[PDB]
Amino acid sequence: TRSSRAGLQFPVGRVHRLLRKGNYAERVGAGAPVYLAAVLEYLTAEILELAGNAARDNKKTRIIPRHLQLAVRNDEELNKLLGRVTIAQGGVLPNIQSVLLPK
Amino acid sequence: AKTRSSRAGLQFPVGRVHRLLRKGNYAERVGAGAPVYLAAVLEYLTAEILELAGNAARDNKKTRIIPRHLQLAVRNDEELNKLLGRVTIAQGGVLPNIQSVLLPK
Amino acid sequence: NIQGITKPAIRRLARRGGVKRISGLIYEETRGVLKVFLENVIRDAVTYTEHAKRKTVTAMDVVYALKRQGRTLYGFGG
Amino acid sequence: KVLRDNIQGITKPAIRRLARRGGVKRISGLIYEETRGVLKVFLENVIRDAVTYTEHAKRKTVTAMDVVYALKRQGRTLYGFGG
Amino acid sequence: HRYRPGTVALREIRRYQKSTELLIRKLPFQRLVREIAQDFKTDLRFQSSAVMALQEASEAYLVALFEDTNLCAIHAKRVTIMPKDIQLARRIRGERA
Amino acid sequence: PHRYRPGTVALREIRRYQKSTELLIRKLPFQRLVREIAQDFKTDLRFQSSAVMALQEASEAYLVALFEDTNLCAIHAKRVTIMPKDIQLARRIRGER
Amino acid sequence: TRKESYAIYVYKVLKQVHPDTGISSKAMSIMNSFVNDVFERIAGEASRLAHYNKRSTITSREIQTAVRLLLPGELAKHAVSEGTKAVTKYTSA
Amino acid sequence: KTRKESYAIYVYKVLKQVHPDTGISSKAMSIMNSFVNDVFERIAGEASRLAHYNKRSTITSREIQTAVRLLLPGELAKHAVSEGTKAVTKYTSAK
DNA sequence: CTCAATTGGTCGTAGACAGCTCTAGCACCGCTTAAACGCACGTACGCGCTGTCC
DNA sequence: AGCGCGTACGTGCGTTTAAGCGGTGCTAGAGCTGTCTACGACCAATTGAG
Repeated sequence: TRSSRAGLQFPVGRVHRLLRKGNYAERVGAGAPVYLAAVLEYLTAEILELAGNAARDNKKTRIIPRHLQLAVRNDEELNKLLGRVTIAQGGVLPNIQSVLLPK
Repeated sequence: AKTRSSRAGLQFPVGRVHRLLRKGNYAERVGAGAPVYLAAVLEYLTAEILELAGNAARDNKKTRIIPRHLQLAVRNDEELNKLLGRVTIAQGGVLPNIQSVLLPK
Repeated sequence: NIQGITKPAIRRLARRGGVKRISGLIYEETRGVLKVFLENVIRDAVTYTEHAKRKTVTAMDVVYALKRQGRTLYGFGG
Repeated sequence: KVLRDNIQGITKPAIRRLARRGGVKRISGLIYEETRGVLKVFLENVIRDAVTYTEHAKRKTVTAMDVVYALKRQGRTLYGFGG
Repeated sequence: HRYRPGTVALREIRRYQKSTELLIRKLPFQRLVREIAQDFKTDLRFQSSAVMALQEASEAYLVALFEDTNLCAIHAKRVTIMPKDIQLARRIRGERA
Repeated sequence: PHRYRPGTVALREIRRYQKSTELLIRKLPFQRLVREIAQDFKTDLRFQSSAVMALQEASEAYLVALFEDTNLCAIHAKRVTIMPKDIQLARRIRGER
Repeated sequence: TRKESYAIYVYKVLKQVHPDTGISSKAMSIMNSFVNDVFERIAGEASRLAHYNKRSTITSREIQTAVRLLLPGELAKHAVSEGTKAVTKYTSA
Repeated sequence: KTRKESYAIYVYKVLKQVHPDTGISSKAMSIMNSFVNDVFERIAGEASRLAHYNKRSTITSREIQTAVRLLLPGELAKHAVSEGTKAVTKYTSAK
């Protein structure tokens, strides 16, 4: 196996397959799918880590879309990456503006 | 006629469009009608824009379309403005528009 | 149909949106804007469906329509 | 040569002219500073992208093309320069 | 007693930002969808999942619109959002021309 | 002597610049600024004069659009023109940071 | 150096539209940029449409639906009429 | 019958690498699969355009690199660049 | 349970990549004066409210 | 939100700056072209991960 050869969980083979079939270029150098799989596993790790931490915060045995939305919107960088993304069953962050609250 | 711009009755280079569609890796294969169709739509849009911009030039009393006129045309037509709403045109400036609040009473 | 988007439903949404106080005129405005929205999204989706020669609008058609609109939705396949 | 403070090359009258084309009649003296700020952030983003393209090209010259690509990637497509 | 008007509103905001389930009734939305689509094509079918996806996108869009509008109101120093606020919002977004 | 009333000249100016399309920022200042910012990213980068002018066209059109949005934010209670709160609002409505 | 541009084609168009009207160098430039832009947008959309249909041979139909997606409805309608007319002529030729 | 492929198993494996405790709901798993596909799309698209901008035929690991540096926020890009360099060096350390 | 991942190998060419120049982008002076600055000034529109409306 | 308050920033003007022109020098690396082969695609035969 190649992900073995690279220490990856994500399927280097299937990433190479998708890069080939996706017509992204005439040729896809063998280093490219390894690198992309690694990036796609550092991402995903990032967010699944934050979602599991949120699940601990929310005292849950399972990540539910709430936890993903919370993780994504609390992390300023993921919220930059995903600002034009919406997530099923995610809801929204607590947002009340100062003039709406009573003095 | 020999060209695929002829037979199509188009000025735009059907063979060039086909080449680009192949060269751009947009697909593995590009059916011969697709270049013709794309070329024709290209031509139509260029025509519509050049019409509006030429009219603006004419009412600017100028024979040469300059970016002023392209921007005026593109923003005066709501539909072109929707097609080009995110586009910035070098040296286009803005439509003359002052908010009525600002005008003296 | 359109009035099926009840006043309480719109209140609930605006509350999720953090709206404290609502002019009643907001309800018909919301209905109009939501209609326009749906219009555009469904038109794109059907246009994929028409191209696929399908009669069934699929979840993928909706996803791809939203991906076009700049509204990328996760939850139904990418 | 180290470059500094060139943000001040955005002269108050320049920002005024821009506000005029923008249809602003009266401009808060505060806007000029915030406007320099916003412009700086914007330039930062576009330049970062164009630089990254030059780095991929291994080119030591930032070209118009690289700026155009940056702006298109920014979703702000610029016509008049190619691309 | 009487809760001073506006005190339940904040409580409801707190609830509905805590909650994440969809807030429009499913069938009425579905029927509005079928109506709008009929205008474009006859004898259409929808996957239930496709309708739910439409509803998700529609609700999250509306929530973000309400947020922005609220901010416009606050800029108006108004607690009450108004049609002019929605108009300004969308205008700045460049949705409406 | 002669004095235009306040904003008379300002309106004449707006009319003027909406008629014209030249660059409103003075070029060489802008170029130096660009060089400075880029130096923060990478030393020893040469800028095609065209590439500069392109950055300038983009910056000007972007800021003009922003000012448009900001002036639209003026609207409530027949409030007039623009303040940094307006800029911040308009940007956040755009979803800019 | 053999830089391809739509300059000649755009000229021809304009000679249809306002032969008395010239296009400035920069205006021509902009039109070139626009043409390339819309080309890329339409072709990319046709590509994604092709992917969704697992079709590797972009036909005129993919271009047609892409155009219906990208262009606003009246501009789209006209573009469709032009495209189908051109394809009809080419088919008859 | 339809054997629809997904990254599900790899998402679960990575979850258990970050959190051996807890699981992920099928809904959140679908959202993760979506997110994976989206990021893959964005990156491969960027690398495609970088190649065409250079007229180069081959999307190399370097195209992916610069794409990641353009697309992701600076810190996230930084760490992603570290991870990709590490992974490519590991792969090229095996055969 | 099975067909997508996998390997060693060949092919041939993409692009490494090294040289080669001369494009045009670097500095540079230096004179002109449009524009920048800064100061005065003032009036109009940003601040305020409690009148009042639901 | 009418109307009061008031001092902010518009119109002006006089002075100072340096942007612009443009004229001139220099050079480095943009881009071209030519040589090689590292490389990715194709392939048959192989395996077990999803």
